Amino acid sequence: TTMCLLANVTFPCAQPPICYDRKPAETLAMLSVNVDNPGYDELLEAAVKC
Amino acid sequence: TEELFNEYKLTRPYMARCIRCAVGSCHSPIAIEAVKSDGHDGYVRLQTSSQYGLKGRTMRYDMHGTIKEIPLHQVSLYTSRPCHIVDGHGYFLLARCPAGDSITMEFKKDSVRHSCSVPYEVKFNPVGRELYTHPPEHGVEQACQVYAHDAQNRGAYVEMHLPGSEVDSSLVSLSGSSVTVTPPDGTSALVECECGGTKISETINKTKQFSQCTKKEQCRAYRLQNDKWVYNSDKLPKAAGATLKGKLHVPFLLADGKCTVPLAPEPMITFGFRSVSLKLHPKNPTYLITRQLADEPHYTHELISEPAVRNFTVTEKGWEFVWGNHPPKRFWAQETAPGNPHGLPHEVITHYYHRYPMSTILGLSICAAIATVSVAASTWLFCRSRVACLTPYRLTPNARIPFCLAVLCCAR
Amino acid sequence: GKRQRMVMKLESDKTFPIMLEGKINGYACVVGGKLFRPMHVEGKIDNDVLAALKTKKASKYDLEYADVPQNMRADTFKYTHEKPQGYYSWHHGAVQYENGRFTVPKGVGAKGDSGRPILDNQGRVVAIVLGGVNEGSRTALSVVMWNEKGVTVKYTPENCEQW
Amino acid sequence: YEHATTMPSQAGISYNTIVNRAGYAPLPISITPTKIKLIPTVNLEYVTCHYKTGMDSPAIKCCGSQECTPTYRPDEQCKVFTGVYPFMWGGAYCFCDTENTQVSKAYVMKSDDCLADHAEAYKAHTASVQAFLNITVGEHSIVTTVYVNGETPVNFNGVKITAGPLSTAWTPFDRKIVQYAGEIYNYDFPEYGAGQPGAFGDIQSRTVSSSDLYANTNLVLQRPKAGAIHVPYTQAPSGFEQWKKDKAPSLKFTAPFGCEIYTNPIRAENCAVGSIPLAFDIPDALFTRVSETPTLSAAECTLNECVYSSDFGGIATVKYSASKSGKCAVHVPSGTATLKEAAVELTEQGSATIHFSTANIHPEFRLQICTSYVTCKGDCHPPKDHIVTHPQYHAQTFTAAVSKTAWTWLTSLLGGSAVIIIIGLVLATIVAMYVLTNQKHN
Repeated sequence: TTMCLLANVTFPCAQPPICYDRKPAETLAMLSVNVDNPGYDELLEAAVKC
Repeated sequence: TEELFNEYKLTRPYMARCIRCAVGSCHSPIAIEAVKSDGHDGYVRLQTSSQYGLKGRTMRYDMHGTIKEIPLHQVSLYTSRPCHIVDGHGYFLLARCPAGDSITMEFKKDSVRHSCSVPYEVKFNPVGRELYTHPPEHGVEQACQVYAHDAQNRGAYVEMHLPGSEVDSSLVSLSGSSVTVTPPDGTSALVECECGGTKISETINKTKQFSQCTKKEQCRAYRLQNDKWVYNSDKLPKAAGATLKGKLHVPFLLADGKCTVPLAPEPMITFGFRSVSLKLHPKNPTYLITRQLADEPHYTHELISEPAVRNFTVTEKGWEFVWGNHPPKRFWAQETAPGNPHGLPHEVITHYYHRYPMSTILGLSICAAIATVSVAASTWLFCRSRVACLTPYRLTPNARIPFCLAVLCCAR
Repeated sequence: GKRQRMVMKLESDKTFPIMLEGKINGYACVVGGKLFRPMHVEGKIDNDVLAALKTKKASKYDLEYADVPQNMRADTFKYTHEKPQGYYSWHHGAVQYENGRFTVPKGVGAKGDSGRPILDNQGRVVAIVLGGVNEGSRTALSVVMWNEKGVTVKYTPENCEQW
Repeated sequence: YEHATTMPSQAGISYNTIVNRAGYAPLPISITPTKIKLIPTVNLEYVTCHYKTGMDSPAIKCCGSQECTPTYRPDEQCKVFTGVYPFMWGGAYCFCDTENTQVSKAYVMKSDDCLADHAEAYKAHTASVQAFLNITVGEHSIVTTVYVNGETPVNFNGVKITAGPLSTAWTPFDRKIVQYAGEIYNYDFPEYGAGQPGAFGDIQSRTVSSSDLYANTNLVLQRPKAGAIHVPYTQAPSGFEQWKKDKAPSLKFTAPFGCEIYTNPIRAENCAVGSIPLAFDIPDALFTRVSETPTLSAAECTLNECVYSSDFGGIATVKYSASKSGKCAVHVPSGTATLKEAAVELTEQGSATIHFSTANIHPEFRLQICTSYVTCKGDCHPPKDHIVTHPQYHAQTFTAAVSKTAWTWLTSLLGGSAVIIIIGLVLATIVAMYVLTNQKHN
C-alpha cells in the first residue's frame, strides 16, 4: 500500500479527497509533492475519474 | 479508454518557435519538439506542441491564447516523400515515414497555411541481413522492434509544469489619452509598467484605466494560467516557484513485434577440389557471411548488391555460408585429388601433391638428396678402389696388367 | 774405391739432378721407359727433354712416373726382382740387405741424396732410395722395390725422415 | 563393471563401443550426443541506451540578475546569459534594453525506450559444459542430461555414467561480453565510470530499473539567438547509435570451431573441440553368460566395396558358422574403420553383411565378431564427389593414404641407396685387403 498527501494527513493513493473534474486547480498541487512517491501512478489513476 | 486519456485531458496545447514556418520564422502552433525514429519498418513518433485525440481523430492546437481544433485528416507531414499519420495521443503523434533530412508537418485552416520544418533526421531501419527501403510483399517473419500502436502505461514519463506568464500586446490599449488594460473573459492578469516610478499590479477581470504612462510601449501585460499544464519545454518561460507539479506517461513506446523480411534468390553452387563457387544474383543489397569450422575461422563479411561470383576454399575441417536471411549451409570436403594413386610415377606424385603440397616437395627433395649423396659416394669409393688397384701395377717398369684386374677395372 | 767409380760410370748419363735455385735436392731415375721422381723433392728437371712432359702422380707410393720416348728407351737402367740377401753397391759405398731391409752404416746421409738407385754386382737396379731413419749405429732405408708378381712394394720403417 | 572410454566432442555423429567382460557375452553401447552446451558464469555490470537531453525551461528576469543553482543531475550544465531581449508570440517579454538575464539549464537522462532497446555489458569466466546424451546400453535407450565435471553421475536401471572433464578449457567468450538485440558481441567496454563521449558507454546504468546513471556526453551550452527563447546546446552524438553503426558481425558469425552462440542463457552450442571421456558402472544383472548366446567358429572376411569416403563407403561380408541363432555385437577395436552396425543378427549358418567407413587406401583391420577376431583386407578407391554436406565419420591416420606403389617407390629408392653404399664399402674393403695382401711378400 502507499499513502499519498495533500497536507500533513495521510490517505491511501487509490482514494483521493479531490478530483480534477471537481476542483482542477488543486489536483496539480496534490500531484506536486507526490512525484517522489512510489504511488504517484495509483494517485494519478484515482485522480483520472470519480 | 478514458482512464489513460484523462491524464492528457489535464494539460493544454501551446505555441512555440519554429525555424521554417512557410515564410521565414514565426511562432507556430505545430512546433515539433522531438522525432524519435528507432522502430524498424518506418514508424516514427513525433512530439509536438499541439495535442491529439481531444473526440476521435482530431488535433487540438493553441492559436494566440485561444484553443482551436481540426480533424486529423487535414494534417499532413512528409520527410522526403509523403508520410501517413497512424494515430496520436496527447502531445505525441505516430506516423509512418520514409527516410529524410527533415520533417514538415503542415495544415491549412483558412486560406492561411501553417507549417513547421525542423532539421531532424528520419532513418529507415531494415530487419535482417538484407537491406531494403520498402518492406517486401512476402518473406519470413523475424523478431523486430517497432513503436507500439496502442497507448498503455509503461515505464516512461515526461514532466509537465506550470506555464509561465505569457505576454500580450493585444491586451494593452488606449483611451482618449490614457492606457487601458482589458483582460479577456473571466481572466486575471498582472501588469508591469515603468513610466513614472515602478509598478507591479494584478487585476482579476477588471478593465483598469491607468492615468499615467501615456504610451502603449510603457506597459507589458502578461496573462495568468492556473489550472493547466504545459510540457517542460525550452521554448517557454518558466513560472516562479520550483514546483514541477507532476508528470505523465508517454504513448507509443517501443515493443517486441514480428516483421516480414525479404528472402534472397538461392545461389548456384558449383564444387571443385577443395573449393566451392557461388553465383549470386541479389534483388536488393544482401550481406554474405562466411566462416570456416576450424581453429582459425578466417571469417568474411560483405554487402553484395550486384551479381557476383565468389570462389572460396573448403578444407576437410568444414565451411559455412549465410546468404541473406537464409539459414547457414555447411559444406565439408573429401579426398578427391587429381591423379591415380596406383601407378605411373608421374601420376602418384601429382596425386600426393594435390593432397599434401608441402610434404611432397619436402619428401622428394630429401629423397633426391639422399640418393644423390649415396650415388656420388659410391662412385667416389669405386674410383678410389680402381686407383688403389692400378697404382702398384703402373709404377713397375715392365708396365703389364694381369688378366683379372685388367677388364674388371677397365685397365688398358 | 773402385765401387764409387763404377757407380759414377753407370749413373753418368742416365741420372739427372733436380735443381731448385741452384740447389741439388734430388735425383730422378730413367728405367724401363719410365721416369721416377719423388713428391717432396720439388724443382726443375736439368734435362730439357724430361722437363717438358706430364708426370702421373701416386701419393701413396710416393712416386711420379712418366713415359720416356722410344729414342731413349735403350739408354735406361736395368731392373730385376731376383735378389738374395747380403751386400749391394750404393753411391756412397755399400748397403746391406738383411731380412728384406736395406741398412746403411752411419756417417753418411743428409738432405739432398734422395732418388739414388741401388745397384748390384751385375748392374741392375733393385731399389730406389727415398728416405732414411737412424737406428742405433746402422740406419735403415725407406725404399720401393718390385716382386715376382709385379706389385711395387713400398717399405717404410718407423719414424723416418724424408731426404 | 568399471568401463571407461573416450568420445570425441561432436554432436550428431554416433559413437559405438562394447564392454568385454571375459566370461560373459559382449554388451554393445551406443551413445549419440544430441546437444553440447557451454555456459559461462555471467555477471552483469551496467546497461546502456540512447540518451535524451532534457532541457529545462528558461527562467527570465527583466532588469535583474538570475543566479545559478545546482541540482546534481547527470552531466548537468548550467550557464547564465545576460543582455538577452526575448520575444513571445504576443510581443516583447521585457521592457528594458539591457540588464536582462536568462538561465539555460541542461542535463542528460535515459531514453524513454530503454526497457526494450538497450545493451548489457557482462563479464565471463568459468564455463560449465553441459551435454544431452542419447544412450543405448544393451538395447535400452534413455535421453540423459549430464554434467561433464569430475562428479555428478546419472543413474538409470543401476547403470552409472560420469562424463569426464573436457580435454580443453577453450571458450569462445572473452573476458568482456555485450549482449544486444539477442546477439552477443565480444566487445571491450569501459568500466562503470570510464565512459567517454562519442563511444560505447557514454550512458551507464547499473540495471534497467536503476535510479543513478553516469553521463559523460560532452555537453556545452551555447548562447541563445538574439530575440528568441530557446536553450541551445551542442554535444557529441550518441555512443550507442555509433556502436550500432560500427558493429563487427556477432559472435554467432565469427566464432571458431563452429560454435552456435545462443541468447537467453548466454551459451555456445555444438562446438566441436576436444574430447569427452566417459566412465560406466554397469550392474551384473544386465550381462549374460556366453553359452546362452551365439558362439561362432570359422569366420572369414572379404571386402565387397571399399571407398575411402566420409560416410560409410565400405561394405564387407563375414562368412561364419555359428552355434545358435541370435544377435551379437560387432566392433573394430582399432582406428582403421568404423562400423555402422554394432549388432548383427546371426543364424546357424550363412553370411553377415556389415557397413564400415575408413580412410585407408589399403585397409587392414582386425574385426571383432561375437567373441572372435577376423582380419579384413582389401583395397579402397577414391570417391568422385568433391564436397559433401555431412562431417567425417572416422579418424584419419598418418601413412593412411599411402599406396603400395608409393611404398615401392620409397623403398626401392631409399634402401637401395643403402645397398649401393654398403656394397661400395665391401668392395673398398676387399680391394684394400687384396692390395695389402700382395704387399706382404716383399
